[PDB]
Amino acid sequence: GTGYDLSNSVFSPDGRNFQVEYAVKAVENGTTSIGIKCNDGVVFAVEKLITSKLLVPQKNVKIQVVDRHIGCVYSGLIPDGRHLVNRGREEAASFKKLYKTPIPIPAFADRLGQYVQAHTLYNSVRPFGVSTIFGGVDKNGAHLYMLEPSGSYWGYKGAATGKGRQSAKAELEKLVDHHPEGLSAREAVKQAAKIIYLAHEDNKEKDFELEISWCSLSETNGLHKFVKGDLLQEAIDFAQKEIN
Amino acid sequence: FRNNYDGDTVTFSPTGRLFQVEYALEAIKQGSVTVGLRSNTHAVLVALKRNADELSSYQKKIIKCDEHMGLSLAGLAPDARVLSNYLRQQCNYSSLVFNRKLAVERAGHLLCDKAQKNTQSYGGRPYGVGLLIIGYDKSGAHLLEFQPSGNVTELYGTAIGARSQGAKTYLERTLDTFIKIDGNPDELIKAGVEAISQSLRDESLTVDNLSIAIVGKDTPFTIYDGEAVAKYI
Amino acid sequence: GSRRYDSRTTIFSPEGRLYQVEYALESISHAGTAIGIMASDGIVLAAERKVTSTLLEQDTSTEKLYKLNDKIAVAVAGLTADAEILINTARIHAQNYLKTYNEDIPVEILVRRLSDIKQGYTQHGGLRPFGVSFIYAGYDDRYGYQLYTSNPSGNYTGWKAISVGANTSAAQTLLQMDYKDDMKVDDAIELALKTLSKTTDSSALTYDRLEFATIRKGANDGEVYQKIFKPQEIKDILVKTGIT
Amino acid sequence: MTDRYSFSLTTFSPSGKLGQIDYALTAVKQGVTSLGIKATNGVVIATEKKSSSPLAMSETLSKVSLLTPDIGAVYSGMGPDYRVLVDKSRKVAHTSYKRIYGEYPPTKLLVSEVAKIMQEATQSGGVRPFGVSLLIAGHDEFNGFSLYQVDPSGSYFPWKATAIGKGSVAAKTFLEKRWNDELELEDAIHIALLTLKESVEGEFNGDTIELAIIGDENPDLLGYTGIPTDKGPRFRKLTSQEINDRLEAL
Amino acid sequence: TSIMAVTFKDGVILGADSRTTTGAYIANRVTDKLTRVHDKIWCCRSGSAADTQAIADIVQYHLELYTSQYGTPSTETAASVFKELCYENKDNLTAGIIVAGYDDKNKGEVYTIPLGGSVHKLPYAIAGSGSTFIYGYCDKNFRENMSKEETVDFIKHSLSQAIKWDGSSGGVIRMVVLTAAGVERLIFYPDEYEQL
Amino acid sequence: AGYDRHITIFSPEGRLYQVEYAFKATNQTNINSLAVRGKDCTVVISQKKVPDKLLDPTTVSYIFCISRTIGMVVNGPIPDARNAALRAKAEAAEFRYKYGYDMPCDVLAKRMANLSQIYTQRAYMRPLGVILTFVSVDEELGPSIYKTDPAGYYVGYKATATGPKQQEITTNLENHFKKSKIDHINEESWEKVVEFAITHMIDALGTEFSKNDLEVGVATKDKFFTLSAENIEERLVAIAEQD
Amino acid sequence: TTIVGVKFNNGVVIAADTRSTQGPIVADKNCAKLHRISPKIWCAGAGTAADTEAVTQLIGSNIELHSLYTSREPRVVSALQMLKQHLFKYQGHIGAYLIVAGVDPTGSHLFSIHAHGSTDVGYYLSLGSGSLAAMAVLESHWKQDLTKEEAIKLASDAIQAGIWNDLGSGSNVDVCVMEIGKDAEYLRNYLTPNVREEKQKSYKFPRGTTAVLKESIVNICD
Amino acid sequence: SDPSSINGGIVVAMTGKDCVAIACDLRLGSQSLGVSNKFEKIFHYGHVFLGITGLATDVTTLNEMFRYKTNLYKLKEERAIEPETFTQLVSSSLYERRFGPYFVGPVVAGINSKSGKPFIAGFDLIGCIDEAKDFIVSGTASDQLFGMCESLYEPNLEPEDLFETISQALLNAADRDALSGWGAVVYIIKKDEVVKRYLKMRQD
Ligand SMILES: */C1=C\C(=O)NCC/C=C/[C@H](NC(=O)[C@@H](NC(=O)N[C@H](C(=O)O)C(C)C)C(C)C)C(=O)N[C@H]1C(C)C
Ligand SMILES: */C1=C\C(=O)NCC/C=C/[C@H](NC(=O)[C@@H](NC(=O)N[C@H](C(=O)O)C(C)C)C(C)C)C(=O)N[C@H]1C(C)C
Repeated sequence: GTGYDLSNSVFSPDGRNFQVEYAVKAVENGTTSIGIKCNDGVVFAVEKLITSKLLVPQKNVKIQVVDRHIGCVYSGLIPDGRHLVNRGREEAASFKKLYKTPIPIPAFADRLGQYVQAHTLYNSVRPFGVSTIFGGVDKNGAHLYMLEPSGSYWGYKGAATGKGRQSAKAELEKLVDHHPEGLSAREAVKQAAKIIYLAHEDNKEKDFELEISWCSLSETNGLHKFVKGDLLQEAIDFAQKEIN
Repeated sequence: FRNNYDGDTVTFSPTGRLFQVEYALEAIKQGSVTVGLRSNTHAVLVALKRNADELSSYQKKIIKCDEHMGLSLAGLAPDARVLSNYLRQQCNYSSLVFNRKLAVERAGHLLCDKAQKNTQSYGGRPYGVGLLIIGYDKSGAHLLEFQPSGNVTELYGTAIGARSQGAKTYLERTLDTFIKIDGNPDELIKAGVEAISQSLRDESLTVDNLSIAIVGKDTPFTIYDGEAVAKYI
Repeated sequence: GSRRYDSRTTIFSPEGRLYQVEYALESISHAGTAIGIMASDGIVLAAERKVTSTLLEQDTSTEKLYKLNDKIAVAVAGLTADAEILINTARIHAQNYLKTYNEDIPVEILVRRLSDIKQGYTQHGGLRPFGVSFIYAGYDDRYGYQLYTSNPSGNYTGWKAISVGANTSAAQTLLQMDYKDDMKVDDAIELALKTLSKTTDSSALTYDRLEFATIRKGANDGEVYQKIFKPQEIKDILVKTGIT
Repeated sequence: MTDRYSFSLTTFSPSGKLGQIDYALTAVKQGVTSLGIKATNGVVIATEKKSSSPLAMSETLSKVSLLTPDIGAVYSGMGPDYRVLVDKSRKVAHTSYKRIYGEYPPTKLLVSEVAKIMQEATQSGGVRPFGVSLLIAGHDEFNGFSLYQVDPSGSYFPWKATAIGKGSVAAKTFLEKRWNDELELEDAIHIALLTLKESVEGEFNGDTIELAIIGDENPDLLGYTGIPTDKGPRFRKLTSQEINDRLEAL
Repeated sequence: TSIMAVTFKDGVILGADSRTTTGAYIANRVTDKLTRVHDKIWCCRSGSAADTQAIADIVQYHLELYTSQYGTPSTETAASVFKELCYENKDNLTAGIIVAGYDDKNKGEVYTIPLGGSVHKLPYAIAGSGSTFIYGYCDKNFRENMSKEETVDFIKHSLSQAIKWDGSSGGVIRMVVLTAAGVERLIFYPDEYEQL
Repeated sequence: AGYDRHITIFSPEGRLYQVEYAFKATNQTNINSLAVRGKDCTVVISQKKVPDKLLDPTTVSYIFCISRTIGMVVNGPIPDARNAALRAKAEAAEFRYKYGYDMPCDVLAKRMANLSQIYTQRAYMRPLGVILTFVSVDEELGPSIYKTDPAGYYVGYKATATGPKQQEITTNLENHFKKSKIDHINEESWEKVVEFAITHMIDALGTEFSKNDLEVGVATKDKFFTLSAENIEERLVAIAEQD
Repeated sequence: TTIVGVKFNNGVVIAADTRSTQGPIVADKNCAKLHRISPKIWCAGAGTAADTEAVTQLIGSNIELHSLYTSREPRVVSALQMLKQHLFKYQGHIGAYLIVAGVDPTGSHLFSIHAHGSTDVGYYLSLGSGSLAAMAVLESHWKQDLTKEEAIKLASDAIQAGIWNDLGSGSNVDVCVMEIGKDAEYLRNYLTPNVREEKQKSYKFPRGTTAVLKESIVNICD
Repeated sequence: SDPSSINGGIVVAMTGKDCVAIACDLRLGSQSLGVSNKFEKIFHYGHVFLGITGLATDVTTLNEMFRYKTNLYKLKEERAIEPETFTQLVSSSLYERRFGPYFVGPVVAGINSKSGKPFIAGFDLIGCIDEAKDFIVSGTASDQLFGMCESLYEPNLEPEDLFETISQALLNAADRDALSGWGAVVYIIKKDEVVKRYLKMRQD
C-alpha cells in the first residue's frame, strides 16, 4: 500500500525508512561544513551565513568541543546538533569517570552512533536532523568521522555535508590525490578555509562568516582549539586569493 | 500534502520540514511587535502592548529574569511565563551554587536546549512564543533572539511580531549609529522607540500602550510603563 | 506515535453504546448454548459442547462448567481462555473472603466482584473486554439457591431460568413456556435437556456434546451438594428424560 | 521511546470475531503438519523436519521439546514463537509449581499455564497473539497419560489423537479410522509414522522426521543412582536410527 | 596475608603468601591470591576473601566488555575500575588490592588501592597484615629496574620475612611474572624460602 | 485496517509484512558473505566495497569480534549492524560473568534470535534489518556456524551464504558437498580453508577479487581474528598459483 | 556437621554425617546433607539446614533451566558462580557453607563456598563443626592420585573423625561418587556405625491405662 | 521474650502399624496466666493433618493460610493434597518468610491415600523439613517429649496401643512444663477411619 512515510520506525516495502530519509533533506538544506584529517590531528571548518548585518560578527559560534580533545560540527537543524553534543559530553564524561582515560575517538564515534541509531527504532521519536563531522587525537593518532541521521558513520580522510557538500567533496578528493604523503595541520587549516569559500558558491546569495577549529598533536597538543587571529585571517586570505 | 505531516512534531515532511514547529512559529508573527537593540554600555527592549477592549488592560510584554537579565515576548503569553520562569531558575541556580551571574550567551544555550526537547519527543508541543533577551554580564551588553524552533541568536538589534520587518529594516539601517550610543540610555531608548514606530499602522504609541525596559553597566534591569515612558512619546 | 493504531476500545457510540461490549456479545451469540434452571430444591446447569469429534477425549474434557467454590459453579459461554482468567480470580476471591471472615462467600458477593472486574475493562485501560458470559449457580444460607448471569458489559441479574450463548431467544421462549415456580430439581433437569434438544443446531442431542451439573441439598445429610456429571451420568439422564 | 502501545492490538470486530487470533490460526494452518496419539501405555508426538536449506543441519533444530521429564511439546506455525514459548513453559513449570511443591506439575496444569501465557498475548497491550498451536503430551501419577492441544486464543482441549498444521483435515481422518482404546505405544508409534507419511512430499526417514514419546520411566537416562523413588524420565526422543528401523516394518 | 608487586626492568612481578584464615584456623594453606583480570593485568588480594573475589570477578567482567568494544585496556584503566568499586562501596567492603600490569609502552605499572578507596601508583607496593613487618626491609632493598632474577629474589626475601612474623601469612610463596615474553607462574615452598 | 503493514501484527494471510520488509533491508549493502567449516577452524568471507575516496577503508567493516572466541559477520545496514554487535558483546560478557564459562556460539545466536523474535511480537519495537552469522570453534561442538534473521529464526549450518547473490553461493557450496560427502572442508590449516572459501566465492559469483575487495574472519580453538589486507593478498596470491 | 570432598584419579567424592541439631538437642538423627544440583553435580552443606537446602535447590533449579536452554551438561563452575554471587548478595545472612563437586564436559571439580561468598578450590576439603577433626585425617592420609576406593575410604574416615570427636556431628555416613565416565552414585547411609542397642524393656502400656474424657469419629470424607 | 514461649503448648506425632497419631495440649496462656483450655493446635485438610505449636496468632494465621492453599489446590488438581506434597508446601511457605518468620513449630501427619503408607514430618520456623519414621515433637515441652518418645516408642504399634503410647508421652511431658497441659486431645488415624479423644489430665 502507501503511507509508509508517516511513522518513524516503519519499513517501506523496499526496506527503507522514509522518515530518516526526510531527515536527510533537512540536513542537505543546511549550511556546508567540513573536516580534514591531517597527519597529526584534524581540522574543522564551517559556513556561517550572514542573514543580516544585525548578527554580531564572530558571536554565534557553531563548532563545539566535547571533553578537551574532541571537536564537533554539523549541518541541518542546529538545535538537534546541540542536543547530540550534550549527549556526547555526558557519554564522554561517563566513560572517563570509569576508565580514567579520556574517551578514544573511535569509542566516542560509536557512542554517538548507537544513540542516533536509537532514534530510528521507535515511532515515538524523530530522527536527528543533522549530519555531524567530528574527531580528535587520542592514544592512536587522529581520527575524523561523519555521522548520518540513519546512525551510519565511518572514518574519513576528508568529509563534507550540507548545501555545498558536492563542491567540497570534489575539492577534498583533489587534496587526497595531491597529498598521498599527508597534509600538515597548518596546511589543512588553509586548505579548509578555501574549500569553504568554493563551496559557498551554491549559496553565493547571502554573505558568510568562516569558522575553523583544530586538534593537532604538534599544534595544539592534542587539545581542541579554535583558529583565530593571525592564523585565521591568513587562511581567509589564502582562500580569498585562490577564489580569484 | 502538508496535512499528512503536521499532526505532531515527531514527523518530518518529505522536504525535511517540521510543520508543528512552523505553525508555532506563526503564533509569533501574529503577536504584537517588540524591538531590541544595544550599544556597548546598555541593552534596550521596547514593546507595543496590546489590549482587548478599551475596558481591558494592556497585556505586559516585558519580564525581568534577574537584576542583569530580562526579556520581551511575542506570541503565547503563558509560554513566555513558563520560559522566563525557567530562565529565572537558571539565573538563580548560577548564583546560589557558583556565586556567578549567568552569562547571557549561556542563558541562550539553555533556552535553546529546553525548547528543542519539545520538538523531537512525542506528546510535547513546541513553545508558541518568541523572546528577545537583553542583559549585561562580564562581557558587556547583549541581545538575543529566541525562536520556538530552538534557534537562539545574538544580534545588535532586532524585532519580532506583526509588521516587525519595518523596525528590523530601520535598525539594519541605523546600526552604525545606535551601537555607539554608549553612556547615554535616553538616547538608546529613543532610538528604540523610533525603531518600533516603523512597525506601527493602526495607531500611534501612547502612554499606557508603550513598554520599555533597560539594563546596563551600572543599571539593574528595569521596566518602564505609563507616565514612566511619557518622556519618550 | 502510537495513537494512530489505537482502536479506543472504551468509548461511547453516538447512541451511547459501548461498541466492544456489543461486539463481544455478538461473539458470545455464536457460542455453545448454556442453560441454568433454578428449582425449589436445587439448581441445574446444562451446556452444549461446541465443536466435538470422535477423537476428542471427553472424560478429561471441560469447556463450559467450572467449579468456583464448594457451593458455587458457573456455566461459560464465549472465549474459554478469557473465561479461565476470570474463573481463577473468582476462585481466589472466594478463598480470600473465607480467610477474612471464616465464612463461605455469599453467592452475590462473588458475582458482583467478577462483574466489577469486567466493568473495568469497559471504562479504562484501552484493552478489549472479556468475550465471556457466565451463568452462576450457587447456594448460601442467606438467599438459598440463586441463579445469576453476567456478560462483557459488567452487568449481572438474577434468574429463575436463563440461557446464554447461541439461540437464546428460542431457548428463552421455550423456558418461559414451561417453567413453573413449584418445579422440582428433576423437573428442571428435564426442562433443561428438552430446551437444548429443541435449540440444538445438531441432528441429535447426544451425551458426547453435553456438560451437566446440579446443586442439590442431598436430603440424607442436611447440606448442599455440587455434582458435575461424568460422560456416563449424562448418557443415563439423557435416556431417562426420554431422549435416549 | 517507552512502549506507548498500552492498548489492545486484538479487538472485537462488528461480527464478533477477534481478527488477530483468526489470522494467527491461519498462520498455523500454513505450518508443517504435526500430530499426537495417545496409547494405553504411552503417548507419541511427531512432526516433519522441513529443513529450509540442504546446508542447514536439521539436528541443530528441534521441533519436539522436553518441558519437564514427563512432558513434551510439538507445534505447527511460527517456529520462533514456539521457541520462546518453550523457554517460558520450562520456566513456569519451576517458578509456579516445582519451587512450591517440590514436584513437577501434572500435564493439565502446565498446559493450563502455557495456555494463560497465550491468552494474555491476545488481550495485553501492544502485542500480537502467538502464531502457533501446541500439542503437549505428558504423564503424571494421578492422571496417567494425556495429550493436549493449545491454540493462539489460549484455548486447550484433551485428545485421544489429533493433528494440526497443513494436512490436519486429512491426517485427522486417517487417525479417526486407525485409533481405538486398546492401542499399545508401539502401535501408536506405527500409526503415527503412517499418518505422517501422507503429509510428507519427498524424503521420509529418521533424518526428516522427529518423534518422541512419553512412556515408561528411563532409569538409564537419569544420570545418577541411589534414590529409589527417582526412577527416570518418561519423555524420550527417538533417534534417527530408531526411526528408520521402524520405517522398515512400515 | 602478605602481598606485593614490584616493577622492574622487563615488566612487573606480583607476589603473595597462600594462607587464608578464620580466627586462628588456616581455612586454606594453598590459596592463590594472585588474580587475573586480563591477559597482562593481574591483582593481589588482601582483606576479605569474599569481598576481594566479588570485586575482582566484577572488574574482570568490566575489562572483558571494555575489550570487546574498545580493544585492550590500560593498566591504569584496570586500577580505575577497581578504585571506582572500592571507593563507591567503601562502607561495605574490606578489600586492600594491588593492581599490576605489563604493557608494551610503559613496561610494568603498579597501583595500590588501600582500604579507603584511594589509588596510588608506585614503583612497588606492599600490603596485607604481613606487610607491616617488611616496611623497613623493603625500603632498604628495593631498587628501580632490577633484573627479573633480582626482583624474584627481593620478593622471595620480603615475603619470607612477612610470613615469618605475621601469623596470618604462610604456606607457599606465589609469583606471577608479567613481561613482553608473556606470563609466568612461580611457586616457592617453605623449605626453600624459610632458610633465606 | 491497512496498518497491518506498518507494525508487527498479523495480516489476513497470517503474515508479518514489517518482518518481510526488514529482510529486504538486509540487502541494502549489496554485499555477500559465506562461512565454511574447516577441520578445526571456521572461516567467514564477506565482500567489501569502499568506492568513496574520502573514506578511511580501515574503518569500514561488517565483521565483529563478539568475544575471544565468537565472531560475527552482518548482512545489512551498518547502524543496525552495530546495534546488534554491541548487544551480542554485552550478552557474551554477562554470560561469562554469571555462568563462569565462555558463551557458546549457538547459545549467543539463540539469545539474539529470541531478542529478534520479540520485535516481531511487540508493536513498539521494529525488527533490525540484518542477518547475523555467528562463528567459532566451540569447546563442545567444534567449528560452528549459526545465523539469525529478522524473523527470530536461526539454525546451524555446515556452510552458508548471505546477500543479494546468496543463491549462487549456496548452490555452488551444496554441490561441493554433494561431492565430498562430508559436512566440512577436510583441511588442517585455516589458510587453506580461507583459500577454499575465497575460491568458491569467485566461482559462484564469476568475479575476481583484489586484496581490498574482501574481508576475512577466522575462528580457531580459543581465538577469532580477522585478516589484514596483506594477510588476504598473500592468500589471494596462493589461489592464483593454482590456476 | 562434618562434610568433606576428596578428588581421586578419575573423579571426585563427597561425604557427610547425618546429625541435625537445635542447641544440644538432636533434631534429626538421619538427615541428608548431600544435595543434588544436577545429575552429576552434588553439593554437601553445613550451617543453617533450611538454608543449605533452599539455596541448593534454587541454584539447582536454575541450572536445570540453563541446561535445557543451552542444550549442554551443567558445569560445576556455573553452580559455583551462581551460588557464590547469591550468598554474597545476602551479606552472609544465608547460613550456607558448601562443598560443591561434580563432573562435566571439562573434567572433575572440587570447590567450597563460605556463607559470605568466597570460594576455594583444592583436592580435599572439609567444613562444619567437625571440620577440624575431618581435616586432621585428610592432612594425615591424602596423597596425590588416589583410586576411587582409596578416596571413598579417606572421605568416609574423615566423616567418622567428626562423628566421634565432634558433638555437633554423629550418626551415619553418606557418600556420593562422581566419576568422570559414569553416572554419579549416591550412597545414602554408606556407613551406619551407630545403631541403638536393644532397649532393656518394652514400655507397651496395658490398654485402658490412659483416662479418656470423651470420644468421637472425625469426618475426612467431603 | 522468646515469641515461641508466650502462649505455650506442645504437639507430637507418631507412626504405628498402618496408622499415624498426632496429639496436642489445649493450653493458651499469656506467660504465667492461663487464658484458654480449649485451644486445639491440630487441623486438617482432607486426609492430611497439621499440628502447630508456637505463637498463637501465627498458629491461627498458618491454619487459615493452608486452608486457603489446600482449597485452591483441590480445585485445580482435582484431588486432595497428599502428606508428602503438603510437607513441601509447608516448607516453602515458611522459608518464604526467611527473614521474618512465623514463630511456629509445624507437624504433619497422614496416610498417603495412594500408597497407604503412614507419614509424619516436623519443621523449624523457616521450613527445615524433618521427616521421621517414628515420631515428631514440637512445643515448649519438646525436650520432655523427646525423652518420653525415645523410651516409650517401638515400631508398628496397633492403633489401640499407639494411642496409649502417644497419650503417655504427651501427658507426662506436659506435666513437667509450666506452659503446657490444661487438657489434651489425640487423633488416631487409619486409612478408613479417624478417631478423636480428649484425655483426662491435671489442670494445674
Ligand atoms: C588475607 C588476610 C587479611 O588480609 N585479613 C584478615 C581477615 C581475613 C580475611 C580472609 N578470610 C575470611 O574472610 C574467612 N572468613 C572470615 O574471616 N569470617 C569472619 C570470621 O571471623 O569468621 C566473619 C565475617 C566475622 C573465610 C571466608 C576464608 C583472609 O583469610 N584474608 C587473607 C587473603 C585475602 C585470603
Ligand atoms: C550442620 C551443623 C552446623 O554446621 N552448625 C550448627 C548449627 C546448626 C544448624 C542446623 N540446624 C538448624 O538450623 C535448626 N534450625 C535453626 O537453627 N534455626 C534458626 C534458629 O535459631 O532457630 C533460625 C534459622 C534463625 C534445625 C533446622 C535443625 C544443623 O543441624 N546443621 C547441620 C546440618 C547442615 C543439618
